[PDB]
Amino acid sequence: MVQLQRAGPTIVKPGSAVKLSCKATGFAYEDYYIFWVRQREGGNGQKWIGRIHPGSGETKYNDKFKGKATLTADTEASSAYMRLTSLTSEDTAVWYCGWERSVGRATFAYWGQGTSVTVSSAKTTPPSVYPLAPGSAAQTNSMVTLGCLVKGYFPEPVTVTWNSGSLSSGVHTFPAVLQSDLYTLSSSVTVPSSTWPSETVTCNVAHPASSTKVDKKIVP
Amino acid sequence: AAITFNLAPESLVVTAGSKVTFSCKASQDFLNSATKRNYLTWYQQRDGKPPKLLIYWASARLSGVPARFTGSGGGGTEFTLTISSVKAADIGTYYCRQLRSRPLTFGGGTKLTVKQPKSSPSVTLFPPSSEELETNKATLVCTITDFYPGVVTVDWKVDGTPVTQGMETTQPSKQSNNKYMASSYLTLTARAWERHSSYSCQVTHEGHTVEKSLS
Amino acid sequence: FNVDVARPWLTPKGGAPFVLSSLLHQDPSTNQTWLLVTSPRTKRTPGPLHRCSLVQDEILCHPVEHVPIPKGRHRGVTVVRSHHGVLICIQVLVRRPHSLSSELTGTCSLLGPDLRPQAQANFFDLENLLDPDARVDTGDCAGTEIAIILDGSGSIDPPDFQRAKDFISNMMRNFYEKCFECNFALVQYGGVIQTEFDLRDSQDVMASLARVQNITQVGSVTKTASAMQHVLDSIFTSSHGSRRKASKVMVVLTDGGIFEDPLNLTTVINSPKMQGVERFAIGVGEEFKSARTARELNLIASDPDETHAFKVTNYMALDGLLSKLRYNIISMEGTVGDALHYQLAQIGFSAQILDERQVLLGAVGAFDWSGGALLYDTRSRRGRFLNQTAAAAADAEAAQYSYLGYAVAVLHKTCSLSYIAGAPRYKHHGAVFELQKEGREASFLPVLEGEQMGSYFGSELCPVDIDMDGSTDFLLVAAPFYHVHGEEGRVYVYRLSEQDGSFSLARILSGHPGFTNARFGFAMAAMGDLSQDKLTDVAIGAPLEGFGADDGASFGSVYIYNGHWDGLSASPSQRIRASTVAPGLQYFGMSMAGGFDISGDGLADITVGTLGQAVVFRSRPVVRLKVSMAFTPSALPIGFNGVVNVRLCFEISSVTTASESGLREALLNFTLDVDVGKQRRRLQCSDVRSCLGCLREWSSGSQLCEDLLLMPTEGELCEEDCFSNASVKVSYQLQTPEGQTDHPQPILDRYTEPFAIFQL
Amino acid sequence: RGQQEVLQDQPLSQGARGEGATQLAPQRVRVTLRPGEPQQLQVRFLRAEGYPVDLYYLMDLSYSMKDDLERVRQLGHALLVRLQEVTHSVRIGFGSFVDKTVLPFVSTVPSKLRHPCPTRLERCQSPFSFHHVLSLTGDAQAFEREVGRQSVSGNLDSPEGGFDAILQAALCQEQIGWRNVSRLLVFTSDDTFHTAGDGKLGGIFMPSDGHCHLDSNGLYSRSTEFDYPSVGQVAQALSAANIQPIFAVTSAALPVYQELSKLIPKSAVGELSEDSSNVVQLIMDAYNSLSSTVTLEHSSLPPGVHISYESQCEGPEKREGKAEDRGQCNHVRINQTVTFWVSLQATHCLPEPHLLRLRALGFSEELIVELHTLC
Ligand SMILES: *[C@@H]1O[C@H](CO)[C@@H](O[C@@H]2O[C@H](CO)[C@@H](O[C@@H]3O[C@H](CO[C@H]4O[C@H](CO)[C@@H](O)[C@H](O)[C@@H]4O)[C@@H](O)[C@H](O[C@H]4O[C@H](CO)[C@@H](O)[C@H](O)[C@@H]4O)[C@@H]3O)[C@H](O)[C@H]2NC(C)=O)[C@H](O)[C@H]1NC(C)=O
Ligand SMILES: *[C@@H]1O[C@H](CO)[C@@H](O[C@@H]2O[C@H](CO)[C@@H](O[C@@H]3O[C@H](CO)[C@@H](O)[C@H](O)[C@@H]3O)[C@H](O)[C@H]2NC(C)=O)[C@H](O)[C@H]1NC(C)=O
Ligand SMILES: *[C@@H]1O[C@H](CO)[C@@H](O[C@@H]2O[C@H](CO)[C@@H](O)[C@H](O)[C@H]2NC(C)=O)[C@H](O)[C@H]1NC(C)=O
Ligand SMILES: *[C@@H]1O[C@H](CO)[C@@H](O[C@@H]2O[C@H](CO)[C@@H](O)[C@H](O)[C@H]2NC(C)=O)[C@H](O)[C@H]1NC(C)=O
Ligand SMILES: *[C@@H]1O[C@H](CO)[C@@H](O)[C@H](O)[C@H]1NC(C)=O
Ligand SMILES: *[C@@H]1O[C@H](CO)[C@@H](O)[C@H](O)[C@H]1NC(C)=O
Ligand SMILES: *[C@@H]1O[C@H](CO)[C@@H](O)[C@H](O)[C@H]1NC(C)=O
Ligand SMILES: [Ca+2]
Ligand SMILES: [Ca+2]
Ligand SMILES: [Ca+2]
Ligand SMILES: [Ca+2]
Ligand SMILES: [Ca+2]
Ligand SMILES: [Ca+2]
Repeated sequence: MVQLQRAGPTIVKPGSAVKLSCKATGFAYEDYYIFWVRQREGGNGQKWIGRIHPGSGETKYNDKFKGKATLTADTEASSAYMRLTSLTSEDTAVWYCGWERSVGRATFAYWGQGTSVTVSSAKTTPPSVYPLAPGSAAQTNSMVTLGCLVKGYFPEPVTVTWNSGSLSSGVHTFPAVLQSDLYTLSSSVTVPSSTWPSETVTCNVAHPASSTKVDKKIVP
Repeated sequence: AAITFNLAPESLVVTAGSKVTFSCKASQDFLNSATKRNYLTWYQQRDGKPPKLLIYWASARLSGVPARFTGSGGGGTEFTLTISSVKAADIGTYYCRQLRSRPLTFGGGTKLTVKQPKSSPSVTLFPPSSEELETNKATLVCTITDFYPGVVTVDWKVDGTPVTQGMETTQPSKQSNNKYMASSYLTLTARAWERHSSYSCQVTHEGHTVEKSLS
Repeated sequence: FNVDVARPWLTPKGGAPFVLSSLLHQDPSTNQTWLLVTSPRTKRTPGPLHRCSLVQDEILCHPVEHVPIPKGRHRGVTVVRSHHGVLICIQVLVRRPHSLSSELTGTCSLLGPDLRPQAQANFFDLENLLDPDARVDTGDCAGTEIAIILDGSGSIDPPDFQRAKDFISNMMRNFYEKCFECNFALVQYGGVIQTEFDLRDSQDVMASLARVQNITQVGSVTKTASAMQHVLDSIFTSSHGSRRKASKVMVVLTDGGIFEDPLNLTTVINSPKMQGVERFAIGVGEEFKSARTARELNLIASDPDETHAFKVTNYMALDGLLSKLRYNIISMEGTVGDALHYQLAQIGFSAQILDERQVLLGAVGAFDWSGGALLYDTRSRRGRFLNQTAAAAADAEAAQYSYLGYAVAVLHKTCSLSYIAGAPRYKHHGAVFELQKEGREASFLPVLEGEQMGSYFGSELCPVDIDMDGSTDFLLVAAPFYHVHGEEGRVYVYRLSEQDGSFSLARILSGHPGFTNARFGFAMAAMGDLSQDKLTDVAIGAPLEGFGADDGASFGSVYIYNGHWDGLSASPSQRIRASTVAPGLQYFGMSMAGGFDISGDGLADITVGTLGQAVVFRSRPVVRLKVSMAFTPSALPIGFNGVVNVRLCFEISSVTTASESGLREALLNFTLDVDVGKQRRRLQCSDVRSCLGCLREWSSGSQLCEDLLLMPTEGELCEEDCFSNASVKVSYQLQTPEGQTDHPQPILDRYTEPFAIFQL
Repeated sequence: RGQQEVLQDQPLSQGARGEGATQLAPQRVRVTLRPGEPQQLQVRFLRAEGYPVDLYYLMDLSYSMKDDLERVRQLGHALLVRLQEVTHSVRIGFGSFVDKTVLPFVSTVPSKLRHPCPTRLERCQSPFSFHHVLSLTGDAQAFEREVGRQSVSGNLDSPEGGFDAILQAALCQEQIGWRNVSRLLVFTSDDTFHTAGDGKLGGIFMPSDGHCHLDSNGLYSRSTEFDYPSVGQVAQALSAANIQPIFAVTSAALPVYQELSKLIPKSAVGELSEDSSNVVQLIMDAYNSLSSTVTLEHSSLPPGVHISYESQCEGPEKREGKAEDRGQCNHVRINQTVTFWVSLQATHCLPEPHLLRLRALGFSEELIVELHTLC
């Protein structure tokens, strides 16, 4: 069967260039085309990039990426590449190589796993965890809500758990957002008021990019 | 130049076992005069997974796609992907795709969402943490959890005066229980935080405004 | 037929190369395929050769290094190719300094298969390369300016002065007789200095001579230095006809010394401009016996004073001085009316690579444009000239202006080679020559001749090897300017005997009827195998087809002939017209090449050369289908009135394309004709839809199948015929997408009937 | 059945001294045909007496023609007189050619471009492709004055570029002054001619185009950019312009120009003396032998149309029925009439009305036939 693999995520400073890869297996690498598409977040959907024919080295580019991308192929290694020049903070997106259907016409019949590119100048910074003490008015209700603020961390990701993962209900880990150049995140849990503060409530925040593990106990 | 797409609705609220119908329209004819086929393709993407091919030509399914999907959509400028009976595995985003001329373009996509009875948000407000103040930083966070539908707006007010700058709203997301959540931040300095005495957050939804406050 | 005209690739118009000829090449080691194109010299690109490849859906070109670089005008560029390498030739002009002639012959470069230089050859002074015994292997079983300063002082009485004028006139007449480049100026001096006529006036010899007799005597004091100064300032300048590189001479004619001259002699002679002027002093009269005037004369003249200074008893004696002055002033011009021979041989006019070392080059201008060919060994650097035997002088003159060597080609026989040449002007209708070898003596003889005057028979040659066994089977000879109404052209197909190598006409090919100006046959080429039957296929060009009609957007065509076991096709399988390729193409079809895979499909492609652009055409897969059908019941029992099951399966019987590709985007369209030929049919389709215009997408495999049902016709069946076999005809057809498609879509084999018949 | 009508049938007339010349009748005829049914149209041609003549003299000015030019300088008046015996309004012109100004055809050493003659004491001209000198005029004095102001030139190879001059004379109508009368071009030379393909020796690859390229002073300045005309191109241009060549060539070059004359439908060949002393008699003999041949030809027929001719030199002549493709009568005496029977039949019905032009070659007159069909 046909499958495509890729190098994986890459973090690069602004102004540099990156050479992605898309290995191919299970078919004659010099008989079919390889297409590239850029999927961006924030409702940007997808936009086609270009093509390359490994059997002849011939390329074609959408005008929007005419001077940005540069595709090439290696017949011996059966691996294609895209070169992005002068990357900017806007180029952050996930890119996909593809393989046109042999019969009929379907540009992307098979896709690779996925590769994500982030163009940031921020250094590897660990998170800062701040407990969210409930307001005095919330202590009179049957249900009490707690949480913590994972502010100031880069690069992604950070995994947040409660009570060393023993608690597994009521946890809401919202998607992170970027302030200035450094990310931010929050998480909110809910446990019965009859159990807090009568029982310990804590969270564990792991930031593998810095090998940092932080524990923060919630206090009124 | 490039062919443009209008894929509407941007999302569909559906229930298991109910017929569904997308629609996108192209600015130019897709009927290749020779083969008489319409060069439009349909894709499906599950959150966190690469897209997949469903229907290559306007009405031809790909091997492995369940029969409940149907291409239809003749005409050459209007197309409609129909599902006889939606199911849980079918919850995702669908893009239709130009295939006749260059540059090749997509339609933006349409996301399916399961229907649930209305649920008023559960709002909680937490003042800045003690330790944050020793760092000369301050921030106010309001959590809004378990609400339906997923459309809401929030307005922050310090001492009754709305503030329109220095806020970051976390992306609302969908849960397995068919509910939504959200959050908002209030970036402030320690000095700026002490300038005011009371704070409050406001929530807008299908009902009556819900608020919380601190002091 | 097989060529894809919907997807052409073109070199940018107004691009760096102004293509004159296009040519495909492939390095046998690395299997890299380039597109070599030629161009004339221009300020943008010095030329002459570029290698072009397919970069970004377009043809991009870079020049090839280590190739000769032309200077000035475009004299001619010639390029050929083989698996041994690439040969380049440029016509060059060398102006021999001594004489008023020119030499026009070629300078050549032989690159290897990968375009690395291997050898070079300059063909000026050819008699030093020649070898009248080299074995012919065939697998045997700025001019001269003169300024005269005439003294008009009154001491010369009018008779002596007419004699002086006669001396000047005779000097001019004599010098012009033996120095074609000489030019004259005349300054008469005395109390005043006076240009009789500068160097520009001397371009009309008769008028200048007339001006001499028209002179009038100034008759005053002798200001000689002022005369020299005025010649320096006014005669020897670019503003009055003088040329910088040309020699400069003076001839002073005085009868006395300087007296009352405002200027100074020693400063005038020593002046910066004087350096390089050959001053001759002619002294007349008794006064010169005195020492002072002798010193003045020895001072004006340039040493050796015996050959530049002069003295004569009286003005009559001047007539005798002509000999010494003519010897001492004008250098001998040398021979100029000699025969031509190899001076304008124009070697490299045509070319052919015989093997790694030997090349065959044309020599059209060899002997009064008699022509010939040079067999050059690029390693030993020695060559032999081959031409028609001169015999007596009466026959040698008859062979002048035949242009032998206009085109050269090689024929490959089962055991030996054979060189052929083209003589389009032979007997004013053309001919083709062939090298007959008899011991030492090898010479060209006519084998074929044209019929119409001015048709340029033999201007293009194309040996064709149909089954690619290494043995030529046909020879195509073009007469592009053949005339019926205007210049339509003609092509003669000649069969080669397998026993004697003789020629025998097989066919005469003409362009599409409807064009009076087509120039059909101007370019022909064997394009390898395009149709994918393993037989060679030829191409022919009609660059004027449609010229001047309507807006003149595009004109020219290319005909594609397919080869068969019995020879070339009778009629073309394709006709690519310039207007259907792209707008702006002028003279489409005057250069061609093929047989190398440039798109990446692995199938041989084509290149057609416009007069200013190049075009590359992608070849299409040729597909042959195999139709099989089954019946149930295998035969209809007598009185049967049920429904007949039919299983119809098509198959790709050609290995031209991988199975997984199928028919790509082409839909299979087939129809069924039940009980064909009967006035009233006995069976009919169960559903008319199911058997008329049935469109299907291929399964992506090597086979496709369908199931159909047939039912007896309504009403009672006629008794005339009740048990004859029922004929079912399955006519199929390929519907291919319109436009510009990424892959070359398949085309049904033209030479296989697109249907099959089965019986029940 | 078929039908046939007459729209203009103006009577034949030798024409008054002012106007009225008409040598072909009928001029407009409408034919309707049911395929398979033949119809016979009648045509008749009367040879007028004093029909005007325009003569253009095109002389090779190579060096071998130096003696020739001396005689031509003084034959203007006599040539005008002799033609005035046969016609009432004659006019004559002049032009010259040597060759293209590039190697190997012409020596490009600057001294030899300034002076191609062997020696520097004789009058010479720089080589040129073509030089129109005198437009057609009725004055012999202008001819004598302008021709006497010319001089000989020289080139390097024997064949000459006279085909350039012929094509430029055919194409440049307004410049040369051609009228709608009997046009005669007298091409006189001493050597053979260049033809398309030869220019490749000089580095020329652009074929000649059918445009007038004479500049403000009657010189083919752009000659080196284009290739020589082909024989077929020259024949086609002369036929379209209706010019009749008369090649007065020396004895050595006679066979070449006889072969060339065979290809051009109406032309004559004569032997020009080494001094060119017998040009007037040559022109007169050629002209008389050329005007006594009446030939009727058809333009390109529509698809499926067939045409045949049955020439008739005298009234009581037989009906031979031969299917010749072009009528022709020889030895037509002045003040006489002949008749051609043009037979027309068709195979397929046309999609729209078509038009034919049957013209007596060498004369302006023509006959437009409006051909239709029915079924
Ligand atoms: C095919 O190619 C061959 C060569 O491979 C040509 O043969 C040559 O022909 C030329 C003439 O066309 C020969 O030219 C030689 O010229 C020399 C100079 O002669 C000058 O003087 C005479 C008057 O005295 C002039 O007519 C002439 O134009 C020159 O100005 C002479 O030295 C030569 O004659 C002597 O040598 C020859 C050969 O040895 C002897 O036979 C003579 O008796 C005499 O001793 C000669 O005329 C040249 O020599 C030829 N070369 C060879 C190798 O034979 C063919 O002409 C060519 N065929 C065609 C059809 O073009
Ligand atoms: C699939 O192939 C069939 C082959 O029969 C196609 O049907 C044929 O289509 C052609 C082209 O339109 C028809 O020719 C035209 O028909 C009419 C009647 O004569 C007339 O307008 C024209 O002169 C012309 O001949 C043809 O009749 C028709 N049928 C047959 C039996 O040949 C069919 O169109 C193909 N499918 C598709 C989708 O194109
Ligand atoms: C260059 O192309 C030729 C022609 O396709 C190649 O020759 C083939 O080589 C393969 C093995 O690589 C053999 O199985 C085939 O039989 C050969 N084909 C023929 C027609 O002989 C050649 O190998 C290629 N060379 C390189 C270096 O890629
Ligand atoms: C000779 O006859 C031709 C053909 O009749 C004339 O061609 C005319 O040229 C003018 C140029 O302005 C056109 O407007 C006319 O339509 C053409 N045809 C006719 C019938 O007039 C040509 O003018 C005539 N020449 C002379 C000198 O009278
Ligand atoms: C010089 O020539 C001119 C012009 O032809 C003439 O008038 C004059 O008389 C001539 N002078 C002499 C001295 O012959
Ligand atoms: C010119 O000057 C030189 C150098 O001073 C002198 O010897 C000579 O006599 C001078 N001649 C004249 C004619 O004045
Ligand atoms: C032709 O014949 C007619 C008869 O009337 C005559 O008037 C006219 O002059 C003719 N030509 C000659 C030369 O007689
Ligand atoms: Ca063979
Ligand atoms: Ca073939
Ligand atoms: Ca190919
Ligand atoms: Ca001559
Ligand atoms: Ca003469
Ligand atoms: Ca010449």
